[PDB]
Amino acid sequence: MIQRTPKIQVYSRHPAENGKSNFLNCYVSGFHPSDIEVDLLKNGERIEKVEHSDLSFSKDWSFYLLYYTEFTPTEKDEYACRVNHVTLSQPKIVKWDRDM
Amino acid sequence: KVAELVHFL
Amino acid sequence: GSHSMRYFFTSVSRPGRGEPRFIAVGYVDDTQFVRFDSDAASQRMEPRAPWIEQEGPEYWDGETRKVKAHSQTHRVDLGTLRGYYNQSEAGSHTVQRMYGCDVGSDWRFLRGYHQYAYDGKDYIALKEDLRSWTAADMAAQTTKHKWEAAHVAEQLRAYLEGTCVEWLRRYLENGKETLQRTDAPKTHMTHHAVSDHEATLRCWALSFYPAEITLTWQRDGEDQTQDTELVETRPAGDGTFQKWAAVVVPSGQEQRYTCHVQHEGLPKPLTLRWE
Repeated sequence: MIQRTPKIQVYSRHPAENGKSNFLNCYVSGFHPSDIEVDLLKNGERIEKVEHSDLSFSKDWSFYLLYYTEFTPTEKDEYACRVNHVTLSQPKIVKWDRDM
Repeated sequence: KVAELVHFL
Repeated sequence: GSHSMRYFFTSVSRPGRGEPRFIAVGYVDDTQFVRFDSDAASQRMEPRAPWIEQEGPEYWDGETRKVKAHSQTHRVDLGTLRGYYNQSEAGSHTVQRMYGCDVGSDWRFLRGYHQYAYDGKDYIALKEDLRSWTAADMAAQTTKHKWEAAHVAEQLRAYLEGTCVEWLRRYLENGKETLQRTDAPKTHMTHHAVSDHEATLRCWALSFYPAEITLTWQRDGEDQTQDTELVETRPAGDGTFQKWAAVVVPSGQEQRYTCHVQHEGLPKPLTLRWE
């Protein structure tokens, strides 16, 4: 049966400015089947208040989801996205970088 | 608006 | 320019743990406007755009009743397909359906769609003529013959040309402020040293609508496709989109490189350079 690895993008809604409110996003795309685990991390710890978009898909039938949370970026604080899927042997950790 | 129709595979 | 309405349905079987999961989402171009989730408490089609919120109870009850009928057809469909492919009852399977219509700049019918997938592979699809079917496999032949004999495609052509176009036009009219807008990209460049003799030049396009965009890099006007790292256009979460394109530049050659931005919101395409 068809199994497609999710592409992962960790980014903020607005360009990152320290002490100013924002949104931390994790865009998961190109995956199949639809069961996927997506966590947003703050200094390696899971963020509890995390919302996600309604499950949808592209022309090629592969799924996509946007996971998001309100955040105020700082110089010190580390953010990341931890993803689990059937295609992944181990959970994939993607670090947030202001310029990606 | 969604369709009314209703057909089975 | 051209516009489109699309409905996406996902059904996932759950062996040993209740009824299958069913999600319906409706879009007008790149903006989602409706949702239905079989696991949510409401059991109704819900607004996901501000311009459809005030449609009224007649709209809302009707969309709920129709989307509920879609859930039941797919619930049965999962049983039918498992049979067609001689599969076990303990395995989780996926049925996907997409349908809609494309209109031109003149707002009239241009293209129609109605297609199915089973476990991520094409199952059956209505052809461009809206009269014939494309059955991707041996198992799909039963469905193809069942629908050809019942003249299903005639009823599908009627929805895609009439109701789909009519309602796409009505949503375009009602959501004029957001759907008919063109947010041109806000652009910037970043420079970071890879080594002592190299640097990455990243070209950004932000807060733009619609999603369609072209970001390219040129060295002396000559194509650099093979050397540009390009990310998939991503949603900002506020209804706008983002994209970046980056090239590894030999230090002291920054002036040879130009970033080109093509978008509907720009009357003239932008040419950007690090200087």
